[PDB]
Amino acid sequence: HRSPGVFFDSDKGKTHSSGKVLYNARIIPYRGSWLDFEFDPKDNLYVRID
DNA sequence: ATTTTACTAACTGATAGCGGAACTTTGGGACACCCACAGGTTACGCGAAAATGGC
Repeated sequence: HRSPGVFFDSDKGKTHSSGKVLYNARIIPYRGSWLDFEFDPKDNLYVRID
């Protein structure tokens, strides 16, 4: 399985019309909710809980 | 004279009905005081079409 912790990933420039490689960080625990920090194609940082 | 058969009456079993008591079944009640919930979740991805938002 995927180890608990924090993982930094990217969409590899395959979501938005241009390249604009979008970066995200996911905190995944053993038990509990998930935390997501993502960049939008406007260079703003957004948070998602679960 | 004897043997086979048709007729009849009695026995017996099935069955519908009833009695009645036990058994299952339904509805009501309980007066210290108690006063807003979960409840797991998700590492999908893609294309369309439908609903929102921007000025």
